[PDB]
Amino acid sequence: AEPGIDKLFGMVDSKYRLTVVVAKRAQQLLRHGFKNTVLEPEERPKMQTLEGLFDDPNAVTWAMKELLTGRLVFGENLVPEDRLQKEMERL
Amino acid sequence: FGKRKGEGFGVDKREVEVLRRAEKLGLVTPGKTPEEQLKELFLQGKVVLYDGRTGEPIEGPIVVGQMFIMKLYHMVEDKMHARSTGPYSLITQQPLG
Amino acid sequence: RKEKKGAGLEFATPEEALAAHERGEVALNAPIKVAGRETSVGRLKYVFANPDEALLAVAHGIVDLQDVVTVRYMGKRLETSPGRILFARIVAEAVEDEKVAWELIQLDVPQEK
Amino acid sequence: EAALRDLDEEGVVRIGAEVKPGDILVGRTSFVKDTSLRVPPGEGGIVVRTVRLRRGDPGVELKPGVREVVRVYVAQKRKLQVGDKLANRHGNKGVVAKILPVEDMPHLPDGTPVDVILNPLGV
Amino acid sequence: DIKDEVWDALEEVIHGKVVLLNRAPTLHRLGIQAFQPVLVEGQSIQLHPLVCEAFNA
Amino acid sequence: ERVVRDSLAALYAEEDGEVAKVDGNRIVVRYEDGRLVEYPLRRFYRSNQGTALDQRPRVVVGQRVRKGDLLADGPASENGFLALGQNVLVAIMPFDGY
Amino acid sequence: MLDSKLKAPVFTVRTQGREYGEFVLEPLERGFGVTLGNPLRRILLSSIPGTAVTSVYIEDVLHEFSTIPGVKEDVVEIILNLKELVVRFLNPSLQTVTLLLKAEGPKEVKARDFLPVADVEIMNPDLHIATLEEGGRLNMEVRVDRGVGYVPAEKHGIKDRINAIPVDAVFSPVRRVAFQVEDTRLGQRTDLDKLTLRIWTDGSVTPLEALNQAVEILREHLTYFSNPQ
Amino acid sequence: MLDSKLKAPVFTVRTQGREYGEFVLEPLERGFGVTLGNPLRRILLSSIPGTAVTSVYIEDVLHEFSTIPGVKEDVVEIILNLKELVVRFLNPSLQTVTLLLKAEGPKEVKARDFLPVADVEIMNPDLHIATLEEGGRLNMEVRVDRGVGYVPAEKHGIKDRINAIPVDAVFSPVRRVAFQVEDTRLGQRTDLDKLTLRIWTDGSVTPLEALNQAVEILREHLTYFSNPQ
RNA sequence: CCACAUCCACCU
Repeated sequence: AEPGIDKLFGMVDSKYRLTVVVAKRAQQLLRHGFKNTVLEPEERPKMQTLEGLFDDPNAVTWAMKELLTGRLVFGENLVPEDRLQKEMERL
Repeated sequence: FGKRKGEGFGVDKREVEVLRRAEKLGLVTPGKTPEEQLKELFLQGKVVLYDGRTGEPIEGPIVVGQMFIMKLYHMVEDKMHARSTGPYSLITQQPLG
Repeated sequence: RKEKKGAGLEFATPEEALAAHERGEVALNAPIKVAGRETSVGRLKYVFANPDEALLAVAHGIVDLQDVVTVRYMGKRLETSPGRILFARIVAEAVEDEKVAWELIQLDVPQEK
Repeated sequence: EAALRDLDEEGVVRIGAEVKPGDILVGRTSFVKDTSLRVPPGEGGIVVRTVRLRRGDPGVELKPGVREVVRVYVAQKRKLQVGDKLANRHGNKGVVAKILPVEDMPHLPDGTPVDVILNPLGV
Repeated sequence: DIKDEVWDALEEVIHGKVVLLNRAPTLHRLGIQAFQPVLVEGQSIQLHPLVCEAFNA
Repeated sequence: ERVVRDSLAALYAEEDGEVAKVDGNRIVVRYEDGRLVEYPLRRFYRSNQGTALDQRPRVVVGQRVRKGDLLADGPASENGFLALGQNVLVAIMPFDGY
Repeated sequence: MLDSKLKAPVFTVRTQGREYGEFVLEPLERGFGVTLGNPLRRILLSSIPGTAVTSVYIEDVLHEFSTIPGVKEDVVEIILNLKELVVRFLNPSLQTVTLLLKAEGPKEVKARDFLPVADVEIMNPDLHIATLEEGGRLNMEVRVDRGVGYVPAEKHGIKDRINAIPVDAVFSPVRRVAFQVEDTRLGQRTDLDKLTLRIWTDGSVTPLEALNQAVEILREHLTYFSNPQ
Repeated sequence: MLDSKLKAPVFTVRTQGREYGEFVLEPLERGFGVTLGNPLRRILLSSIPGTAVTSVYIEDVLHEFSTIPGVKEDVVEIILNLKELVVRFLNPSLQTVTLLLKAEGPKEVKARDFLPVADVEIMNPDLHIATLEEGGRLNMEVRVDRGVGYVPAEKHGIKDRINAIPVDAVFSPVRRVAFQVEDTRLGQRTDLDKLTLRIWTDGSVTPLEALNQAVEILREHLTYFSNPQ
């Protein structure tokens, strides 16, 4: 499978919410680019033939490994949505 | 086995252990020499086989023979109808080529 | 596997019967998987300190995987077959911990579906 | 024009020329625009025969509105592989799953190895 | 025009991607299953034996 | 043999005689009456389903033949016998997982 | 050299011609009969280089599904018969040879009809090739190459002529190998192994040379463990 | 060249102490992974030299299935606990070593409690042999030889004293070995082999040393075909 | 261009 699906299910009330969180994190990682990650310093995905898993081979694994750590928060309404949603599309 | 003995060969040790294991399985009557034990095993249609990858014989006798095997009609069915972009229909735009 | 009992199965009482039945197994008096009263001569002849020793002896063709034998597991002496011990080890290595793997299996019966 | 080498004669590909998918078979020009028969994606073999029927009918009849037609026969030598399926006269269907080398297959006490291995559980 | 670099690029593309395998009669929910593709040489699709019962295949 | 004979796919000698010429595409046979007849062969004929129909010569130049004797093989005949498949050494045992 | 060489196999050979040869290796300590027989058999059946027909050109035909007038056999049958041809190279440096064959008239064209070459021998001159009835001309060239293993016709893709047709190659001189381990008795130890391996080859390579090549390949592969990192 | 020479299979080593070793050979040509795995595994499991406790004699023991007063463990438990004792000789000259054990009083008796011997060493001093409840009379001795493979106690019957009891001998230092060949892939073709080999050893010799000895034995046995007769 | 009709097959 993928690293720690059991604790990923444990830290969320429903699997569908986990899917929404991981996919939204992946979309952010794409459209921002991979700069705003919380796993930059040492713990990063390791590619086989080179270190190609530095930049962008597959972002779902990035989002999952990023959510495995405790630097992420998710909720129904945690931040004023209007400002960030208007800054999401107009930049 | 006459052809086998023509060159001056007896019974392999692997065959000996296979025969004793089959004796424990009741395939061959006990108290008999490997000659007639292997003959009785041949009567069953089973002969000793060697793995080939490891060299050790396959535990227990293996049934082998000649079979008439034929290749069936082989049309595009196996061919991969894998497309990414192709023709679309007129009424609806669902793609069919 | 069990085949046949050909001699006096009485073994619990006589402490001198061990040598007599070992001699009987030396001849064709009793098979290794004999249906004795308490124990078969296979359990008497071979005792293994660790499962590794039992599997190594199997690799040498001395005993088959379908042979009753006494093996000293992590905490107990079990009269089982090297095949069952190997299956238990397979389960114990597939998962990390071995105590949980030991407690979630039943090594006293054939592995039916 | 580089791929025109196989198209030897006037419009028809030469006999005995191997053709891969995407290669020209018959060159037809419409009103000029290139509408030529090519080998469809997939597989192609060896051209063996070509037949041409024109309006100069000896005894042939054609669909009205069609001035001529050309048919090309391409032959290939299919060999047994994983995709194919084999069966016996007793209904034991099967699909080839792996082609093992000669060295690692089960063999008799003699040097002769077995050719095919069948799963007993289907019996 | 196929080249080994093209195959390496294709392997790099599908490192994390998954594909949905389906059997023609989809009787229950397990008739659609996601898998991690592995490039193989041949014409047939290699299927794990343990899912031979989830599909009726 | 009955299947290959009744299905008009092979060639048989209509009368006692001796074969005159044998080629890859025709066979000229002179019968006992002195009449010689040429039998052509559909060397590589595409079938309805896309297979190949072949008549392979099975006689040699100057070979005596009997009435109804085989002359050329059918598409799937070895020697006047229905042969569609192969005879192979089969072992009935389970391999690894293949 | 007694407990480790005399209670260890002496090596005897019993070969007839260059087609069949037994090698007896006696005695072995218990368990080493298979340990030596199996890898040797696998290498002999797997990676013994040899020679096989690579390409065929016919002066008349233009594809492999045609026929030559005056010839009983089809082009496919000619190719199939040519697959069984075994050619022995007398010069180790020689790689590719092109044999020529001219045939006319009512002739049963066998393998002996090929034009002689300086360092090429035909080990099966009696191999049937074709049958010419009358007025039939068979002008052919066969390009034979030295290789290893089995290669499909399209994989190598040898094209010296436009009309040449590639053929499959079976570069294995070894027809088959069968090793058997038997029980032999010594004074100190009653149960010892005697490993006798029988090799049937096609005559291109004598079994002794095939065994030497297999041993050398196995040794050079074992050398690959010498350098760790 | 990456076809055969530049792909001199990388031999990666992963040693977790002196007990566990993984060796990966990659990449290897088709069919050679098994051809290298089987002989090496057989050599490791059969012919690696080592030492084991051949026999034991205790003063008050008359039968092997009796109970010793003053010790809760029976004779069977004592010999089974003695089975896993690993001892290394310091020089090649040693063939047999007799090691005695004096023990009394309510104390745990372990391998370290054995009387020191100058020319032998014990890799597991803390191996708990037995327990004494109250003044247990523990007068024991063990004879240890050097050998190869696994020797059942029945057939060898090595004896020092009249009442001495044979012990099954496990001479092979390696506990077990497991080789897996899995289909790796190169840039252009897939039909290659990756050979992983996992070795678990008692601790007398590191897995690298055992593998080197195995390949050396295989090479020296291969060198036996040089001289024919 | 692939529409529809008819027929023959393959996998459940």
